[PDB]
Amino acid sequence: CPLMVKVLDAVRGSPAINVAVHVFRKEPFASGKTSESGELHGLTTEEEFVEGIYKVEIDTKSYWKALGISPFHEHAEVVFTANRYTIAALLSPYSYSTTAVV
Amino acid sequence: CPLMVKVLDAVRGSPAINVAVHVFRKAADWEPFASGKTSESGELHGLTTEEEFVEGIYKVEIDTKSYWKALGISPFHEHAEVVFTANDSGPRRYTIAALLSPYSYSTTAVVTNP
Amino acid sequence: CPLMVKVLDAVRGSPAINVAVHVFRKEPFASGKTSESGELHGLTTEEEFVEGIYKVEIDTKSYWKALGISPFHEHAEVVFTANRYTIAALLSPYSYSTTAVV
Amino acid sequence: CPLMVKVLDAVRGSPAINVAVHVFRKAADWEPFASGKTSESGELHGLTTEEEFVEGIYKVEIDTKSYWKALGISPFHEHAEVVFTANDSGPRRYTIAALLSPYSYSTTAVVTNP
Ligand SMILES: Cc1n[nH]c(C)c1-c1cccc2cccnc12
Ligand SMILES: Cc1n[nH]c(C)c1-c1cccc2cccnc12
Ligand SMILES: [Ca+2]
Ligand SMILES: [Ca+2]
Ligand SMILES: [Ca+2]
Ligand SMILES: [Ca+2]
Ligand SMILES: [Ca+2]
Ligand SMILES: [Ca+2]
Repeated sequence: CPLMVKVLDAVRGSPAINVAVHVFRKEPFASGKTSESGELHGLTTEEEFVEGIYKVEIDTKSYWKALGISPFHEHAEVVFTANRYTIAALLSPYSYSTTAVV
Repeated sequence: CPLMVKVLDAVRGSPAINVAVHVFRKAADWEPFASGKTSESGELHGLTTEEEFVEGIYKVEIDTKSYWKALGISPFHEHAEVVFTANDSGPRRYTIAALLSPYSYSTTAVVTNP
Repeated sequence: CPLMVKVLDAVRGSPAINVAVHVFRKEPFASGKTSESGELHGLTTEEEFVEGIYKVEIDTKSYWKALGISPFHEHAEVVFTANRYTIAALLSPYSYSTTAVV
Repeated sequence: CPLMVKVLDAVRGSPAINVAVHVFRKAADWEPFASGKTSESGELHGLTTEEEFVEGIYKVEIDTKSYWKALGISPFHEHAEVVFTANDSGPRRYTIAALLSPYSYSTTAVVTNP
């Protein structure tokens, strides 16, 4: 619904599957794992998702480790003010980029 | 210098000048560690020293919100926040590079064995 | 079908709508404009899209100009060997990133 | 130096060392212009001179394919290819920064008025 996360792997050129994503609000707010498409839907509802400051934390360290690759970061963490959001994240072992589509 | 940060601005085509950078450390058991502002080349040298930079989990937070607001631009992110374990197999030098846009950032690390 | 392009704007946090995308093969091969979602489907067919070397050129200069913003690049150009492809591009006035999902 | 290129490797956490960079120029009417390889810091200074770097449309191509293949990694892109108009309102200095991964790259420009 109102909040979606999508994660891609820049080394293998694939979606990042079964990655843990935790969302906090300024406080745990929503969480899940990415699908076979790298996407995570169903995180929250329009009633629950009010304006405020949110942190999306993607567990990139566990992802790389599962592949046998040593990663730099503990996570990709993404902190923004909410005022239809997709958080996109593009992962490499020593880098990440992230954007918001609103 | 064991921890350097370099920040560029994708909207202006320039270094990101005078952007605040805060570093925190999480101990084996989330403490302020060091902070500074980027120079006219967008670089921040002198945050810390070999003697102070111990093993741990470090968070580097770049104050993107203040930077964009001071330029008259609408920032999405509160800050850009790079979290990594440092020095776990021995002392290393770390450069944290960040490229900023109002609704996106990218960051990478360069790690060298002194 | 086999080739899709998606374009996002990192300054406004929106899809990049009505952007011209030209695809070449090593020679014009396919082209179109992005939709309201920043997406361009229907570029080619599975019969047409053989293994080879392709260039996706996104007309980022015309996009920024339409918004009243002076851009650095003439285009975002993306050259790869084909051997289900999404080319994703994330645009700012002086920067772009691009990835492939295969 | 009016045209500098800096390249980092997102897989290894290092500069991208000894990567070939070719520059071409399109005239008012797609000519080789200059070329070099990145240093041990991932930087390429000395591509050109004030006197040679005229107005025009320039293409900087970074040979990502050779670089990844030499490291035993599967590259998607043939090369990373930055195309821009230069010097149109007067001489400027340009830094082209690129961050490489096997299936992705990002690039930005820093533009300064000497
Ligand atoms: C976040 C990001 N960085 N560089 C690029 C390219 C992207 C990107 C662009 C377009 C669609 C996407 C979907 C998921 C993940 N990332 C993306
Ligand atoms: C972190 C990052 N994302 N996309 C690119 C391009 C860079 C980059 C590459 C090379 C040198 C740099 C120096 C400072 C900041 N960023 C960079
Ligand atoms: Ca909940
Ligand atoms: Ca200063
Ligand atoms: Ca240790
Ligand atoms: Ca065709
Ligand atoms: Ca050298
Ligand atoms: Ca002119």
